[PDB]
Amino acid sequence: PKNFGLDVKITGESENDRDLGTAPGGTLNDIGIDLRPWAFGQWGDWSAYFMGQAVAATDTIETDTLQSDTPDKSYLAAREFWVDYAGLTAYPGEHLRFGRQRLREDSGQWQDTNIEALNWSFETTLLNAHAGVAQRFSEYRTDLDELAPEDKDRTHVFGDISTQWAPHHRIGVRIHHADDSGHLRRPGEEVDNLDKTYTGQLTWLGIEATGDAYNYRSSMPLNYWASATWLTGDRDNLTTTTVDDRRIATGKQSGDVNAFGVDLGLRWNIDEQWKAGVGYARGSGGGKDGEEQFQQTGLESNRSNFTGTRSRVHRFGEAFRGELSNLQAATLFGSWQLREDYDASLVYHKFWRVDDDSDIGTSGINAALQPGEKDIGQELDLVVTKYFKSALIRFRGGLFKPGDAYGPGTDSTMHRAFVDFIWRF
Ligand SMILES: CCCCCCC/C=C/CCCCCC(=O)OC[C@@H](O)CO
Ligand SMILES: CCCCCCC/C=C\CCCCCC(=O)OC[C@@H](O)CO
Ligand SMILES: CCCCCCC/C=C\CCCCCC(=O)OC[C@@H](O)CO
Ligand SMILES: CCCCCCC/C=C\CCCCCC(=O)OC[C@@H](O)CO
Ligand SMILES: CCCCCCC/C=C\CCCCCC(=O)OC[C@H](O)CO
Ligand SMILES: CCCCCCCCCCCC[N+](C)(C)[O-]
Ligand SMILES: CCCCCCCCCCCC[N+](C)(C)[O-]
Ligand SMILES: CCCCCCCCCCCC[N+](C)(C)[O-]
Ligand SMILES: CCCCCCCCCCCC[N+](C)(C)[O-]
Ligand SMILES: CCCCCCCCCCCC[N+](C)(C)[O-]
Ligand SMILES: [Ca+2]
Repeated sequence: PKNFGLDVKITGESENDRDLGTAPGGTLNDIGIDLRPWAFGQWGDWSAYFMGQAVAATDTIETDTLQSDTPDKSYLAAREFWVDYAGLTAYPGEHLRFGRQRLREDSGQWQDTNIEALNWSFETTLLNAHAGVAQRFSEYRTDLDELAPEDKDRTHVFGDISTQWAPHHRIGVRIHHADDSGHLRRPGEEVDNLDKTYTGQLTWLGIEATGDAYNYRSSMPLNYWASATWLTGDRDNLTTTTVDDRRIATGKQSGDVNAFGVDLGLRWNIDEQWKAGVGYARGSGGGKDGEEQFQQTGLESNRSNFTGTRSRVHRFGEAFRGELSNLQAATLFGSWQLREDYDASLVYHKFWRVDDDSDIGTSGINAALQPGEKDIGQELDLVVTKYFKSALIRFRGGLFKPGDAYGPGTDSTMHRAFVDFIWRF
């Protein structure tokens, strides 16, 4: 029985320009402290949990590798607050959770965030199923009084069902729906940064096959992941006049969304220390008003253990932070690990634009794209970790080289590096 605990973290973030010299800001070389006290109790079928956050930094630096963690120098936050009930069935892996909680999916491409949700979890040796509802109402932070433009009035409903057909081999289907209840800006009106750009309903229907894809300790000399997703729905996009400094609303446009996302990967377990492999991912692009343009839920971190280590790496570069939106990416990787002691991960990515006249999903780059050019760029990552006997010291960095899609006047190279010192009580 463990009731209280505290997580002390010391983050060192260094990021360079983001907009690659096209706008003011995006540069960081700052240090910060993160104290996360957590409470927990359990009474029969019931259990309750709370986690707070206290952050004091030299600037607005990132303190965790989550979607809710993508403002003033210091802030207090209500990280997690939930009540759980495991008395619905006689199943040990079955439980219903209500409140702000972490929604986790192993690929991190669907859900990996702390959000207000009612999530029903069912886990057995043979079958795993999860069904829930989620919506953002507040950031529960002292420095933020307004939600993200995309999170405001966005209601989610998700379902997972997967079976272990062969030992270490899982096949499953996934469903997600995001409904936008928002209000768009009127022609003469002003459109802000925290102001909405789109409305409409989007349904995701995916199929995923795994053979110890995110399991660092496997008997199998080869590991794989294969995921195919079909995005269907409609959208109400606010057109703008970006040329004027204020960027006024003007009109809007409608278009049905019919897109598709694919993600393949192969890992080679050379021995119990050395691992390597290839990855490929494509998010459909083009069509009128982004008709064939794929997009993700908005609850994704795109972080996983695809490299074959305890450490979680960003699937589409730590610096570029790729999203499967009009994006095609080739991936090479290599990892090393000693005992429960150390681990390293070296990853290389080459990015492409599916449609040369439309935008790409980038969670780390804020630069305009050159029309008619598909070469986004190439990235190299390094994740190094030492574990303490229970903290860890970790370097997590990416080095992005902007290609032909980012015209002259943009930086030759950009980075995003982190040094994290955690100590859990
Ligand atoms: C273009 C689509 C063609 C449809 C065929 C799909 C075939 C996909 C194969 C994926 C790699 C092989 C997986 C092998 C595997 O799961 O091991 C079976 C083993 O565990 C049984 O004991
Ligand atoms: C939307 C639901 C939110 C629920 C709030 C989360 C609950 C807050 C803290 C979790 C720890 C349980 C606190 C209850 C308590 O103090 O009972 C005493 C007992 O735990 C002694 O250890
Ligand atoms: C006791 C366990 C609670 C589960 C209750 C069952 C909830 C109903 C359906 C579960 C499917 C997952 C939800 C996803 C969904 O249906 O939305 C997609 C739908 O809008 C397609 O247009
Ligand atoms: C063997 C190479 C492994 C790759 C290491 C990845 C580390 C990523 C970024 C390092 C940040 C420190 C700045 C280093 C530097 O001087 O880069 C110059 C220029 O590219 C700035 O973006
Ligand atoms: C910015 C700090 C983040 C980096 C973590 C520090 C890890 C340092 C070196 C990793 C390379 C592995 C060498 C250590 C090793 O395995 O041999 C020594 C002993 O076996 C363990 O003490
Ligand atoms: C390699 C990644 C490590 C990031 C580097 C962190 C440097 C600490 C910056 C503190 C100095 C900033 N200042 C002047 C505002 O205090
Ligand atoms: C060197 C700083 C001391 C480390 C302690 C970190 C906790 C900082 C709490 C900040 C909360 C204040 N705030 C933002 C609500 O006004
Ligand atoms: C360490 C946890 C401390 C408790 C939670 C503090 C967060 C309060 C959120 C309300 C902040 C007020 N505001 C400015 C957003 O309106
Ligand atoms: C990518 C390989 C495709 C394999 C398809 C799965 C066939 C296994 C037969 C289903 C039986 C499932 N089970 C274990 C619940 O009985
Ligand atoms: C990034 C490319 C993928 C790495 C491929 C892994 C290399 C295969 C292992 C060759 C080792 C030879 N051996 C021991 C089997 O004889
Ligand atoms: Ca800049």
